[PDB]
Amino acid sequence: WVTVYYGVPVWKDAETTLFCASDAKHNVWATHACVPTDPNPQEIHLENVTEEFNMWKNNMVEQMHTDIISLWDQSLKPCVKLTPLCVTLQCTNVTNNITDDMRGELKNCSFNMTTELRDKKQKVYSLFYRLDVVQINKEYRLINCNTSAITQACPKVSFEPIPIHYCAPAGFAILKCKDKKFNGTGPCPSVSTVQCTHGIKPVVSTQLLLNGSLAEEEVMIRSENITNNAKNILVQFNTPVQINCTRPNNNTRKSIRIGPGQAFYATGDIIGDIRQAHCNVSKATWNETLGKVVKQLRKHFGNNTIIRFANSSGGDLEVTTHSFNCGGEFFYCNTSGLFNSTWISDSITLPCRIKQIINMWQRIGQAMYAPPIQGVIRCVSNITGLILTRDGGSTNSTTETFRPGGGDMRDNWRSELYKYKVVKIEPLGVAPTRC
Amino acid sequence: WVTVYYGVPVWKDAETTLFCASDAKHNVWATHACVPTDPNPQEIHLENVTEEFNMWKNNMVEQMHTDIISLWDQSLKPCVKLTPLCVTLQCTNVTNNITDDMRGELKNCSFNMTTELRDKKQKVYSLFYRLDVVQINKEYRLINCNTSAITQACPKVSFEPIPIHYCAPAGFAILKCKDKKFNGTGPCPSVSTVQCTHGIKPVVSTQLLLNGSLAEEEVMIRSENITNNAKNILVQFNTPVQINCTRPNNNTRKSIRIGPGQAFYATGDIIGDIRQAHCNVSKATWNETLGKVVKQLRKHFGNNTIIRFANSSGGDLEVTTHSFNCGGEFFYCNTSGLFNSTWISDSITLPCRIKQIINMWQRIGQAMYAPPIQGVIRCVSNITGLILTRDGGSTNSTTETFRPGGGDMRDNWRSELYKYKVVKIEPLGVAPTRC
Amino acid sequence: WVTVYYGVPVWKDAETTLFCASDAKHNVWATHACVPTDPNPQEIHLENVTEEFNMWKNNMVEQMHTDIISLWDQSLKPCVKLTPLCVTLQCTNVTNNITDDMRGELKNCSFNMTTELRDKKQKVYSLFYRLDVVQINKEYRLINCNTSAITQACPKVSFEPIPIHYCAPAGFAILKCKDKKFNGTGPCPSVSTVQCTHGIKPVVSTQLLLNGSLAEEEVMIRSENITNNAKNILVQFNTPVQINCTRPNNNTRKSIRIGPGQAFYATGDIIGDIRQAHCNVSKATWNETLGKVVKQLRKHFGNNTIIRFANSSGGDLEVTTHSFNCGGEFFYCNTSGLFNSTWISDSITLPCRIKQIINMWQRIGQAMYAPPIQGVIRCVSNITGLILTRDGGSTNSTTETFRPGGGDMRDNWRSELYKYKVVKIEPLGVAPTRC
Amino acid sequence: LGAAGSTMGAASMTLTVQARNLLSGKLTVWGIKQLQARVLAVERYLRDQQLLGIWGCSGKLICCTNVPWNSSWSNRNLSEIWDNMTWLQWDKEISNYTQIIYGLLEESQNQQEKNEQDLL
Amino acid sequence: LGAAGSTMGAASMTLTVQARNLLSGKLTVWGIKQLQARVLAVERYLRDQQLLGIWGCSGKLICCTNVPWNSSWSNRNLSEIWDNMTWLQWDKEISNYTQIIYGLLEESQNQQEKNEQDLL
Amino acid sequence: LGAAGSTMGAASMTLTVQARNLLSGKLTVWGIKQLQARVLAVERYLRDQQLLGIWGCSGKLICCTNVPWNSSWSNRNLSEIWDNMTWLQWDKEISNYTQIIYGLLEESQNQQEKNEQDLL
Ligand SMILES: *[C@@H]1O[C@H](CO)[C@@H](O[C@@H]2O[C@H](CO)[C@@H](O[C@@H]3O[C@H](CO[C@H]4O[C@H](CO)[C@@H](O)[C@H](O)[C@@H]4O)[C@@H](O)[C@H](O[C@H]4O[C@H](CO)[C@@H](O)[C@H](O)[C@@H]4O[C@H]4O[C@H](CO)[C@@H](O)[C@H](O)[C@@H]4O[C@H]4O[C@H](CO)[C@@H](O)[C@H](O)[C@@H]4O)[C@@H]3O)[C@H](O)[C@H]2NC(C)=O)[C@H](O)[C@H]1NC(C)=O
Ligand SMILES: *[C@@H]1O[C@H](CO)[C@@H](O[C@@H]2O[C@H](CO)[C@@H](O[C@@H]3O[C@H](CO[C@H]4O[C@H](CO)[C@@H](O)[C@H](O)[C@@H]4O)[C@@H](O)[C@H](O[C@H]4O[C@H](CO)[C@@H](O)[C@H](O)[C@@H]4O[C@H]4O[C@H](CO)[C@@H](O)[C@H](O)[C@@H]4O)[C@@H]3O)[C@H](O)[C@H]2NC(C)=O)[C@H](O)[C@H]1NC(C)=O
Ligand SMILES: *[C@@H]1O[C@H](CO)[C@@H](O[C@@H]2O[C@H](CO)[C@@H](O[C@@H]3O[C@H](CO[C@H]4O[C@H](CO)[C@@H](O)[C@H](O)[C@@H]4O)[C@@H](O)[C@H](O[C@H]4O[C@H](CO)[C@@H](O)[C@H](O)[C@@H]4O[C@H]4O[C@H](CO)[C@@H](O)[C@H](O)[C@@H]4O)[C@@H]3O)[C@H](O)[C@H]2NC(C)=O)[C@H](O)[C@H]1NC(C)=O
Ligand SMILES: *[C@@H]1O[C@H](CO)[C@@H](O[C@@H]2O[C@H](CO)[C@@H](O[C@@H]3O[C@H](CO[C@H]4O[C@H](CO)[C@@H](O)[C@H](O)[C@@H]4O)[C@@H](O)[C@H](O[C@H]4O[C@H](CO)[C@@H](O)[C@H](O)[C@@H]4O[C@H]4O[C@H](CO)[C@@H](O)[C@H](O)[C@@H]4O)[C@@H]3O)[C@H](O)[C@H]2NC(C)=O)[C@H](O)[C@H]1NC(C)=O
Ligand SMILES: *[C@@H]1O[C@H](CO)[C@@H](O)[C@H](O)[C@H]1NC(C)=O
Ligand SMILES: *[C@@H]1O[C@H](CO)[C@@H](O)[C@H](O)[C@H]1NC(C)=O
Ligand SMILES: *[C@@H]1O[C@H](CO)[C@@H](O)[C@H](O)[C@H]1NC(C)=O
Ligand SMILES: *[C@@H]1O[C@H](CO)[C@@H](O)[C@H](O)[C@H]1NC(C)=O
Ligand SMILES: *[C@@H]1O[C@H](CO)[C@@H](O)[C@H](O)[C@H]1NC(C)=O
Ligand SMILES: *[C@@H]1O[C@H](CO)[C@@H](O)[C@H](O)[C@H]1NC(C)=O
Repeated sequence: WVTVYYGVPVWKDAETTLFCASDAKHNVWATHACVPTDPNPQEIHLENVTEEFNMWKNNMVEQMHTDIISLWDQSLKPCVKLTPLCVTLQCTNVTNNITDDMRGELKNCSFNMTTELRDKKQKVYSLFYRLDVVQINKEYRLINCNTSAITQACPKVSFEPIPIHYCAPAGFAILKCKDKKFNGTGPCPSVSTVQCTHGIKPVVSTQLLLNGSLAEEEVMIRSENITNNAKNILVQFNTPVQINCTRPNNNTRKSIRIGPGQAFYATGDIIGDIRQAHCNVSKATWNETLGKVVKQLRKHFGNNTIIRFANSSGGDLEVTTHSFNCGGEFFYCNTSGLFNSTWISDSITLPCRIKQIINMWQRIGQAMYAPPIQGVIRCVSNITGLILTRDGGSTNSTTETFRPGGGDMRDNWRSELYKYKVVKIEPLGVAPTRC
Repeated sequence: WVTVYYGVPVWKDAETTLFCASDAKHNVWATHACVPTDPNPQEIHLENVTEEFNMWKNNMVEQMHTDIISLWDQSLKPCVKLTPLCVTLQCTNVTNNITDDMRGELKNCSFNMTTELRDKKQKVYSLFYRLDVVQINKEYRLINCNTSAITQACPKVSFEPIPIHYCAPAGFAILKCKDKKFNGTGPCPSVSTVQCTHGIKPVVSTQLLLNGSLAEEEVMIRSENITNNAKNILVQFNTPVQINCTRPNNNTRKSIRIGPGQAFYATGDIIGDIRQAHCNVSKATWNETLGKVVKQLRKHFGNNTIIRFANSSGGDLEVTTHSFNCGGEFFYCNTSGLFNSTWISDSITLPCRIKQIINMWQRIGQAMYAPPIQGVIRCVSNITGLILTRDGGSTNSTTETFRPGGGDMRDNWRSELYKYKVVKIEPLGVAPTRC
Repeated sequence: WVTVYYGVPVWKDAETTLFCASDAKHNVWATHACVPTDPNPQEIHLENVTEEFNMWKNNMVEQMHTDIISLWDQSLKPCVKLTPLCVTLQCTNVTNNITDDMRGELKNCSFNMTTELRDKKQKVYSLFYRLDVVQINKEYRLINCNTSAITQACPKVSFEPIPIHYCAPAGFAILKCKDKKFNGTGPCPSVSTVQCTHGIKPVVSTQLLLNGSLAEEEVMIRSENITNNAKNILVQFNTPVQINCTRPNNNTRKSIRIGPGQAFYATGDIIGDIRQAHCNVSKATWNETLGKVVKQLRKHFGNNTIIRFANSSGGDLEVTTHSFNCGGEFFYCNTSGLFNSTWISDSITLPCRIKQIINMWQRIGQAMYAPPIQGVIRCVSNITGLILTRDGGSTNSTTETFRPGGGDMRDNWRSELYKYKVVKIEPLGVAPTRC
Repeated sequence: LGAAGSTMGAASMTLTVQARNLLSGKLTVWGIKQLQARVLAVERYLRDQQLLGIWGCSGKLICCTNVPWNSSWSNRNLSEIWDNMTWLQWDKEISNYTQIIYGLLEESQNQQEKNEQDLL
Repeated sequence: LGAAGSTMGAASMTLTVQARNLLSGKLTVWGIKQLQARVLAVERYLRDQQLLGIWGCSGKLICCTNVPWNSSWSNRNLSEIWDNMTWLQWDKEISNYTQIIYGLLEESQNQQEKNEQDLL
Repeated sequence: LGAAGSTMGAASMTLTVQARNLLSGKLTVWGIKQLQARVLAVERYLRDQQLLGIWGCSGKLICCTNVPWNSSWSNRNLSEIWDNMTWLQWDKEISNYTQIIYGLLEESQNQQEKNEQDLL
């Protein structure tokens, strides 16, 4: 009559703690502590099963964000404090060999620093980027000195993103959406079960999404509400665009002892001449790709519309520029050379700025100081997508303008975790019979 | 023959870790981390069951104390240090509008403070209460500067007591004494089982017990040993007495930046005139209630005795005054206006002092600085009981004197946890049969 | 047919976390937190069982090392920082009553120290041992000030080694080798099972192993590779040798307040006269014992060989001297008076040095300052073994020389844990039958 | 989870596989998660094992009790319910009676099997 | 715990209820306690389940073994012991033989049921 | 572990003793270890209990299944294997077939005992 069965394939939406797994040095994401991954993470296709997903309500994003911020702070905790650098600075311009544009960008600046014996000071100097200092009425102070403590990142810790896999605890599983046109929400017929997600590199950027996964066939346009100007539109490319960034200045660094085992890495003299530290985007590939983006945007606006691009209208560097990190160096590139032109029916170069005092995760307190890197930096990345916003105003006729908005790192995660949801398995149930 | 049974109602006295539950902002007791309470915490009356309790050997008190102190220190850990305030201070009297009694109570005092740039000092001033400074031979230093570091409480953290429920882990239970005349020790016929206690607010005070529970019928007198002058007598009222406290001065505060995101909240100028910040106790209710206390004390001394009250004889402010907290402000009120007169057979006002540097839990190290509150403080509390001590000397004839002694916060807890004990369940046993 | 059995005595080599147990004040090894030991830790002899051990691949050593270092740092964490002592020091010699050898050993030295009020300095002086200061061109600085922060050990924490037992979690067991001639590697017929090891005191020393266990019959010579000059030879005595160490100077200490509850313990004046703080080794016992060591060394080199002893050739004090600790004081004794002479076919006194700034565990960062002890120190220890190295060069003929090498505390552990290995129990298996 | 969208009847001969991975079997970021992940897997596993203990089965995967099926409990033909529809679909309707069914599963069997076999 | 002061005989038909709540099923103050609270509940639960496993019952709440009752073990009438007195009262006297009884419960049953049924 | 070097046959009448201690039943140095030590003991214990659950035994220590012994699995006489040699020695040869045997232990018994007794 009433009978009970145990290993029944029944699951419900659920929220639990997911944990890290990695392929198993000492980088900022401590991915040694994650336990090695499964050499054979075979998915189980669920035959004749439908499922419902919503990337904009997916708590996996919140855990990834929480873990990254916590981990970031953990990694930077046991490091040298730069409190003693908040002193009046005497600065002048570096004028030995200015290559026209880098006119006021580098400053040569001296100060009276604490020494091992705390009764004598040393006169030292270092170079600073314009974005790191504030003139006080040629006297300067470090930017954010009046707001937060500045901590030097430990010089041995790598900032190279390593793929992180998220895994469910036993009794839980992660379902993967295999509908290769899924728009981020609603039913997704054809789902498979995995105990772990694929690896996602914790790449952080604004405006342009780098080194992510690609769309299977078409460029995908995804948004919580495409007609809501308060929401972002994420664009996932179905092809990479190559971007080549450099910081050509040949740098040196000085190690200044501040105290008893406490030392600061100062930007030292620059060898050779000075450069803008620009990025190259293949010209044809970039705008061809935008043509694909436009073709897809039209599906939500009309096939007789005009799609125009424009640059970010204003705000903090993280929302006006292409923020990214190469080798531990922090770049802020000008993308007005990319977000341009209009669709009706060679190389691009982006000037960039370099900044050493970084407030990550858009918090008010806690600043990190990026120590100088001496080797010339070169990095090649895959642009895999965009963060766009639809502009406002009367939005009349058939013409709409999109801009490279950004901020809130949760969207970058969201762009990779959209195919997954967490469910719990409830291996117990009853059914009628005659026994 | 020998048979075994599992879900048998057998329990033994036991000690385990109890955990917090709450009704589920960001106050000092972090009661968000406690998990929501049971909407239906139905007790199980144990029919025909006797039990034995001892409030003076109850380890639930020790856990409540341990948790509160640990929690207190945790909450105050990530806050601004006031070490830089330990400098010579130049102080004078605030004489703009003294209302006779507040003659030497407020001092106007200046010093050379650290600034964001650690090469220049600022001249600042703030107001201090007399109890917070020491004159050094009109030069001053902060009290306890020579003893311990002073830490500013984070300004956003509330000190309003929130009821905390203690809950047993599965396999354990808490037994509740329902004998409504229980004197704190010995057998308590009529006991019920709960998984959780009722909520107890972690109210801290000395001399007068505030905002606690009331006795069911009679005023209860409870002590480990009523004839031992080294022991305290706790008195639980069967009716509240209203006490109204105020701090009428209209305050302002200044925020002084000390360093890179480090700022101190200074008592600023006082708007209007100055007041004693007294407390009102309804006159008739208070002394009527003492008449009830006397009627019950007589049961242990004789019905022909004389009961006299007197104030605390001496010691630290925490044992000579009514220590309490309203809104984060720390009051020390003079209770000599309450503990008076003799029993043979309108409003009371208590002057008070305000102190900002507080050594809680009667420890030598670690001082907390209470930041100023600008709004005028008013609070109404329920006096629910007393801490009394029997005096010494020859204690001759039939006359005995009681005083408002105090200290050791464990007694305040003990006054609420006296009805509970922790037991463990041992669900396994045997009995004879024929099978 | 196929049947399965559960409580089968089958185990495999395994690595798990072992935990502390003790016999259950507040010493540096916090052995209160360990849970009391088993009053009846009866071993189970395994009849007709063989087993294989390797002391040089035994992970129990790595855990003991890891636990000790972590524990050491934990215990010293909540203590007074001595950063303010890194100031220019003005030093002279202590010449009141020099007993010939202690000529430049003690220095009388003054400095301008921070006070409770951070706007006034105090002129103070203290005594230092020669090994703790560096002359800067009679101006001095503390040794290691330019390398690491110096932390004062909390004055109440004992450094007396307490036996620690390691215990396996259920499902695991520790096997003990009972072959009383076991050389540290290979088969060990006759093994017993225990849940816990015997207690091992965490005694730290170099060159001479103190207060360890004794060999059952013969002096044992053990090495990973006895012909490899890069490996150490551990020698376990079958009899103790008495060593008596003293520090006769009658000391005083001063407590200098640096800040708000922060105080330093300075070596104060010395009462009476000055001594070398030497150690006595019974003369006949020591060299007789070496004769036993030689008899056993010959078994690996030839019975016609010459065994010669020589002192450590050079390096840091921890590898050139007998490093040990008595009462919290750190001694560095000269052992050239012991490692001498040649074997073909009264009291020894060792001068010593005292040092207060100690870099334990041979790390570069983190220095600990040993506060002064006022009482005259006397300690008696059991020399239970040696750390020897075979020298190099042409190592020709039949003559070999051994030296008191050392360093790497893991060997001291290894000398006690060599009889144990960790295994896991896999209580499940099958066998054929007919049922 | 391989039974997937197969029907409840079909899904029976595979309960072993799903059951196998239900249990599976410092500090700092990640280390904290790994610890609670292990604790949770254990707690959930036992949370259900005790229930099959009470609903006297123990030797689980499949078991029967002495409780009759109620007509209010989705009275639909067995030819549909245990042949042409999936667990998930079933759970969506039967779950409305979860507590009712569970209370009956515990007591009807224990009241009649225990006591009776103690007398015998 | 509702059986309370009812007698051991009476207290039998309710073992289910008490059994049900025996298992029930970061860091910082409170978080630490919650974690160990969960660990402890599990450890205690299993600590006893294995014992009923060894004293071959498993399908517990009520079970019988092949051990005779000793006359030294509070030899009092069944009409009192399993009718007119409570568990708590019983435990207060019978507990003196706890280890003796337990050793017999484990081995008398396993020595005679196992081995014998392996031969058969 | 007292069975030691006794033979597998001999080692059978003592499985109880070894089984008894398999389960047994802040932060800072040592406190961390004690916590994970407790968690591990539990996890290992259950890791195996579920397996005996699946290889339908439960009422363990000794049990039999419906799987025949393969001739490739160390086909040696019972007079040696279950009389004159130890578990440890046995495990050293039989372990090569661990996964094969385990898969058979799970399914041969569940496929034929379950389903068949549901029909009946
Ligand atoms: C590190 O510090 C520790 C701590 O101090 C040192 O350890 C100490 O070492 C001391 C020397 O070895 C040792 O002292 C010995 O103790 C023995 C134990 O006696 C106990 O019982 C008697 C009974 O009444 C008590 O009175 C006594 O207090 C003890 O409780 C004594 O027996 C030893 O005495 C012998 O040596 C002394 C040395 O001056 C002689 O004066 C004494 O007469 C004894 O010597 C006679 O016997 C020996 C036996 O072979 C003969 O060889 C010798 O020639 C003597 O015999 C002649 O003389 C006697 C008397 O005139 C006569 O009758 C006989 O016929 C012969 O003519 C001695 O007292 C400490 O106890 C010990 N302390 C501890 C705590 O262990 C350690 O060594 C230091 N280490 C180093 C490296 O220095
Ligand atoms: C999108 O995805 C791409 C592809 O994965 C990724 O590009 C990679 O970025 C990382 C990080 O910037 C690059 O890694 C660096 O590469 C340089 C170049 O080395 C070349 O030559 C060596 C010779 O043996 C080869 O082995 C190597 O593969 C290259 O061919 C290395 O020099 C860097 O190592 C140094 O810096 C590290 C920083 O932590 C140190 O950990 C490391 O020990 C090295 O430091 C030492 O040398 C320094 C020299 O000045 C010295 O200063 C230090 O003190 C120390 O001595 C590092 O390997 C990687 O090569 C890129 N991949 C490719 C194909 O170019 C993008 O970054 C990614 N985009 C985003 C936004 O994430
Ligand atoms: C015994 O039991 C009694 C009864 O529960 C208890 O009395 C209560 O004490 C608490 C704490 O002192 C009182 O709470 C404060 O009340 C004032 C008054 O607000 C009135 O008006 C508002 C208007 O909407 C009503 O909502 C409210 O109910 C009252 O009627 C509030 O202003 C206080 O809030 C401020 O301070 C908090 C301190 O952490 C902040 O967290 C909060 O955000 C508010 O701060 C903001 O405003 C400040 C104004 O100057 C500003 O300075 C801050 O920067 C910030 O902007 C708070 O709610 C409570 O009302 C008392 N209950 C009653 C009935 O009076 C006894 O204290 C208790 N005895 C003991 C010893 O524990
Ligand atoms: C190899 O194994 C041996 C044998 O176990 C071991 O020797 C022992 O070393 C320890 C540590 O140095 C010795 O312990 C000290 O002994 C002195 C002497 O006290 C004697 O008299 C008292 C009188 O009642 C007896 O009880 C006692 O047994 C002795 O006979 C003690 O004074 C020491 O205690 C003080 O220092 C401790 C350090 O932490 C404090 O915790 C303690 O509270 C005491 O401090 C107080 O007094 C101080 C006096 O100046 C004062 O300065 C402090 O502020 C405070 O007031 C301590 O007990 C032990 O006796 C040795 N055993 C023997 C038999 O001699 C070897 O050390 C070991 N070798 C190695 C290398 O580990
Ligand atoms: C260092 O201090 C001296 C003091 O007069 C000042 O003149 C000098 O400019 C300071 N140096 C710098 C670089 O600030
Ligand atoms: C600040 O320092 C100057 C230095 O002379 C001193 O005169 C002045 O009184 C100090 N100010 C205060 C308020 O202590
Ligand atoms: C303290 O500072 C004064 C300032 O001139 C200096 O002369 C004196 O030598 C210092 N004292 C010591 C002991 O360094
Ligand atoms: C089963 O199907 C038959 C077909 O006519 C129908 O009459 C009967 O009511 C069905 N039973 C249920 C429970 O739906
Ligand atoms: C049971 O009661 C009868 C009544 O006379 C008594 O004789 C007998 O000894 C009792 N049995 C026990 C075990 O007490
Ligand atoms: C058992 O022993 C007999 C003795 O001759 C031998 O023939 C037979 O093959 C043996 N069986 C096995 C499985 O070894």
